[PDB]
Amino acid sequence: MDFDVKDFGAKGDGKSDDTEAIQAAIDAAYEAGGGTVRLSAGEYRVSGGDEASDGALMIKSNVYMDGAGMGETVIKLVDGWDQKLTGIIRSKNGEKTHDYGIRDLTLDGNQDNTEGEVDGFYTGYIPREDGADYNVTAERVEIREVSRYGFDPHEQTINLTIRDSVAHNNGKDGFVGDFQIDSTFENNVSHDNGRHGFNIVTSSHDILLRDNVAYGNGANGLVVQRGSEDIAHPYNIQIEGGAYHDNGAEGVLIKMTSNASLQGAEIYGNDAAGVRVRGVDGMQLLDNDIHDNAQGGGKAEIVLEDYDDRDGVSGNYYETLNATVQGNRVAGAAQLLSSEGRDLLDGAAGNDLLDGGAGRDTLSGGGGADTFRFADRQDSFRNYEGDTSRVDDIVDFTPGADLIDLSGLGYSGLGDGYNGTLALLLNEDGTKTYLKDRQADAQGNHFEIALDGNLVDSLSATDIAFDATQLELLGTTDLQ
Ligand SMILES: O=C(O)[C@H]1O[C@@H](O[C@H]2[C@H](O)[C@H](O)[C@H](O[C@H]3[C@H](O)[C@H](O)[C@H](O[C@H]4[C@H](O)[C@H](O)[C@H](O[C@H]5[C@H](O)[C@H](O)[C@H](O)O[C@@H]5C(=O)O)O[C@@H]4C(=O)O)O[C@@H]3C(=O)O)O[C@@H]2C(=O)O)[C@@H](O)[C@@H](O)[C@@H]1O
Ligand SMILES: [Ca+2]
Ligand SMILES: [Ca+2]
Ligand SMILES: [Ca+2]
Ligand SMILES: [Ca+2]
Ligand SMILES: [Ca+2]
Ligand SMILES: [Ca+2]
Repeated sequence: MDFDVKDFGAKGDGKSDDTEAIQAAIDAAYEAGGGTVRLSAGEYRVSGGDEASDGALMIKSNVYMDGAGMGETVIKLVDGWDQKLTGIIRSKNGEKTHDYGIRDLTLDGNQDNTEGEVDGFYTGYIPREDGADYNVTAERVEIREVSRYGFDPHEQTINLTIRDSVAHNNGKDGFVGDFQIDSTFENNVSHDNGRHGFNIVTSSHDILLRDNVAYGNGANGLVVQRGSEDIAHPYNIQIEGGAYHDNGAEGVLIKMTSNASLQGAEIYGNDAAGVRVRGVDGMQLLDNDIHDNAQGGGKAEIVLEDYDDRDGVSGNYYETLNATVQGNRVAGAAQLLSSEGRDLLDGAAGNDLLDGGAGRDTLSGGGGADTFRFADRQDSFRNYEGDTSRVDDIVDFTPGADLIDLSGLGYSGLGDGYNGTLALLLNEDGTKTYLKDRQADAQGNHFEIALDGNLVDSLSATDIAFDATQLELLGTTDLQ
């Protein structure tokens, strides 16, 4: 049943400290085995406790707080508070709080008239220990003017849902998902925050980020990252729809993550690249609308690169691996670099740079003048048995516009395929054109590239850069 706050002494007048009265309703709801704590319209002032871990209000299992709506019910920290406050509404440290939530209310951190790191909504059990909160809901909720973190569900929370909510004008990050498991952020807006719109961090996995919007933030619109410590990377991160635009850094940044997906998003107006991918094992970048990024300088709308943490906390080198980039509309250059394993990399209207590294890769440039780089003779080859797998294929090579970059391979030019030349051949059925080194190396391998289509007559020497000098003259991108 319902427990109205005013029936416990809450005023909601903007002056009286209602922390005890509102906490009384929570305790009554928790003691009743569960219930809804209801707040009619008004601004309810609230103060913290002795320590930061006390937060301000402590929500408990099976207790739900329902206000009169965003802007109508406002829970605001008192003027003059000067202590770190981890969660204006929070669950208890060391307790597995479950089946609780908050709806239709505004949390105001009052950073203008307070000092100290303030977080709005804090969940979780115990940092670096096993155990979790679970079944946590936030619906139609505004968190604003907190000095550090607006929505800050923390380690660990399972089945957190935040939908139709807003975080804005917060000191650091509007949304932080810190070791969230099996959780959903849907149809949220995070804007004009000090650093990040959304920040998924600290081993979070199986996260859906659907139709979220982030703009005007001082840093990334959305960042998915390991964080500063040598712990398990996040994985299984599905970013669907929404829009990440006009942010002070990349629109979407993903680093040291496994099996990430970014699909159907509108990404524009950011100061850095629209999408940046740094050492990600399994990356899908499909059907996005990416334009007018790198407003603060920069040469690329999309950046795929490694993450070298050898001098960092983990001491490891993290390659970007198992990448699929298809169907994107990109009004600018895409830098699509991957490594060992099969990669499918499609460029777009821009002058793109493509390199699948080791393994059998399928590359396509799309519109514009694109450079297909082959950095190592073992990145595309046919073996002693003639096994045509491990040979790359370029779908749409356009003679006179695109470029094959062999500048590091040490071949002199086109020829009969021996003595450092490459032979230009056509397969029997007329469907594929091969660049082949007929000279086997010590392991029986032949460097070889397949070009879909018949290009033995249209492809000329100026379409291939065989050394650094030729790459300087013929390079179609400024990304090298
Ligand atoms: O990696 C990056 O790139 C980012 O790193 C960011 O630094 C993060 C850290 O990595 C963590 O995420 C950190 O999480 C904090 C969290 O913000 C809270 O401060 C929390 O505080 C709890 C204490 O750790 C402690 O467990 C405490 O237990 C109490 C208990 O409640 C009770 O009172 C009992 O009687 O006594 C114990 C006690 O030991 O005192 O409860 C606290 C609580 O609030 O629940 O601790 C975690 C933590 O990991 O320590 O937050 C920082 C951060 O600043 O965000 C950051 O640098 C960012 O810029 C980077 O991007
Ligand atoms: Ca808890
Ligand atoms: Ca202040
Ligand atoms: Ca590859
Ligand atoms: Ca292109
Ligand atoms: Ca092209
Ligand atoms: Ca390859």
